Amino acid sequence: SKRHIGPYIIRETLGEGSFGKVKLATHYKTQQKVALKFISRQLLKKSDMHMRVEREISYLKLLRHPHIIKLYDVITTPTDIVMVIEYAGGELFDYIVEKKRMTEDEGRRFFQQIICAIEYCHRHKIVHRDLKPENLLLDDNLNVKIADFGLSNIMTDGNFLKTSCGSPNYAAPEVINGKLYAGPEVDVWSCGIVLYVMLVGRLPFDDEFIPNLFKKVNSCVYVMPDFLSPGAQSLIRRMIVADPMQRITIQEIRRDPWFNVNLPDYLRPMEEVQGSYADSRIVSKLGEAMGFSEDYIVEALRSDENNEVKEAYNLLHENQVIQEKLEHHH
Repeated sequence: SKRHIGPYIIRETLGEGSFGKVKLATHYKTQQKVALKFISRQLLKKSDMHMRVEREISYLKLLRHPHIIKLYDVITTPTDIVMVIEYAGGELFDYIVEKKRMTEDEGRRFFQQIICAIEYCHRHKIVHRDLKPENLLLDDNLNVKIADFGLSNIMTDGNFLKTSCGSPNYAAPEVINGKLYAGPEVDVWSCGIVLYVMLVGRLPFDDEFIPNLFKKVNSCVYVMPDFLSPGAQSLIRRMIVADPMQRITIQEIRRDPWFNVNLPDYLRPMEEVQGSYADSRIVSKLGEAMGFSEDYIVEALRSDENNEVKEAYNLLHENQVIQEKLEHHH
């Protein structure tokens, strides 16, 4: 290229994603690192599908949660559409095994970040729900950043060929007898697994004597290390339940006493009003990113109910309130 793209001057290519290179760049005046994901317009056309992408991304344009990697912008060049993705150099599991076994105040800190992240999805019907070690990133403040941008282990390892369960590059489509892989209760199962791993250091379902030997997944998990508190066991026991239907939901996880201990304010539950979709501060913004038009937006927001717009309003509003609780606070 020209070495530049928008405010971002290229700096190094970190790995290769199917549709193009993933490059590291820094805002030209600010120095802010950022990850530039390249999508070839050529290759887009070739696959008889560009519409689902073009929109899947203008959609992401408006998710701004503290524990989900942000899409700051989409920049189209004559040859590529490049997604400007938030930068994060660490991987949660790497930290797990270095710390080996964490304290409860630590496991819980991380766990709250993850549970709140996927609740924000479930609530805005997003599918940013792939939760494998590669998707669980960490920034310099040890904050979890869930990443589902088909980035493999590029930002952590440089390894763009890492793949795991649930992906076509990993295994055949039929292996996953699940179109229900989009069930909210799958995210609770995975989250239960991560919690155990963070708190215990090893994985569950292990033969009790032989080290790292997978045994079986019983209907539920009875015995766990005694160093795990009763609050921690009870919660895990309620997440790693075989039958999806007997599994706890994130609504309940969020009312749980254990889970709530030390919950940072910007993460507290919000049982929102709603009303007045009459804020021009966000009305103007609903344009810039979602695209669309003012009056169209202004119109949509008089209706006597839920378009895709009387909720992208509420999404931008939720993002605002939790950005205020983050900074106008200690």
